[PDB]
Amino acid sequence: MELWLVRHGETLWNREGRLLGWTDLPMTAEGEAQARRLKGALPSLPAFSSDLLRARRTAELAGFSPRLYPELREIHFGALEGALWETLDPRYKEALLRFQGFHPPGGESLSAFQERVFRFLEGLKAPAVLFTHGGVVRAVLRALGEDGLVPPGSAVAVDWPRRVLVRLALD
Ligand SMILES: [Cl-]
Ligand SMILES: [Cl-]
Ligand SMILES: [Cl-]
Repeated sequence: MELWLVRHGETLWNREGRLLGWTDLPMTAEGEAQARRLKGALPSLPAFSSDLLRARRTAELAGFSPRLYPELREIHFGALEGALWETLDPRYKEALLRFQGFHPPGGESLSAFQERVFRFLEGLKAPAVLFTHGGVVRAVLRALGEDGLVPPGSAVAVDWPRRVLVRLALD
């Protein structure tokens, strides 16, 4: 089934290289600009969005009025929230690079995160635009056997759960 996934515009922690999960940070001005650029580029489909500020504000600026769902949130990094990528212990770095066996103290395991996400996608009964986070888009792209890193404010359309349709980036 056709689905459009949107990664929210950038926040400060993106340029700072800090893990951003359930920490509810706002986007930067550039993030807001990235969200506006999406207007007129996404299809007119029912919209759903993470309840975190940066996501639904991206939804708003993109010209949508999405229903909110916590299930579309980024992974909960637990004690690793706000942690600089550079300083992460090898085990966490590798876990995130290889996207496997990630168990952050006080947070969500990558396994639990994927089940939440894939379970939400399975519940969808019709094509829709999903305003979410980098880790969610990444989970979906990798599961479809592809590189999961896309630019903030960019989008991807897939035919879940068979293949990737298009990657839309607006410079
Ligand atoms: Cl379809
Ligand atoms: Cl895991
Ligand atoms: Cl299938």
